[PDB]
Amino acid sequence: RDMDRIVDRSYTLADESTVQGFALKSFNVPVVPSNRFPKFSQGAAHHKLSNA
Amino acid sequence: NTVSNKYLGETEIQVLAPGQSPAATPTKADKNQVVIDTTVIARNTVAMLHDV
Amino acid sequence: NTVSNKYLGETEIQVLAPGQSPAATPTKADKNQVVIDTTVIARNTVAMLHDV
Repeated sequence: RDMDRIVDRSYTLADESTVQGFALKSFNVPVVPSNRFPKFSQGAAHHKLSNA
Repeated sequence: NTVSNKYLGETEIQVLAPGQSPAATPTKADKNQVVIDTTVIARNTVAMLHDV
Repeated sequence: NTVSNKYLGETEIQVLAPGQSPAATPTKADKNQVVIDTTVIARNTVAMLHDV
């Protein structure tokens, strides 16, 4: 979000109120922040519901 | 003379095999309290003759 | 020839023990003055014949 292209209004690809996800105007697709991605745990047990 | 409150969290999840009857996971708890024992005053007396 | 202004100090505070009856604190005062003792004049003289 921080780049000057998005922030500056003069550039044609500018979006306001960009706090809850915004529309990337280069191809006009929505981008949304998600808190939860996998985290590598350095050799812990296999994740639940995983079978050989 | 004091105030207090409590916190708790973390019930856990585990895999279930058919007929496994798996053991439960605990949930801890704790408390936080504050005390009141000190007071502050400003006296600032004034004489009588100096008042007139 | 003079006029004056007066100021008031600030009060400070102290802890109270139960039944302490703490000693008070002073609030000083001070004054300011302005004296007026001098005059300024500009004078020019022009003769009658030189005026004609």
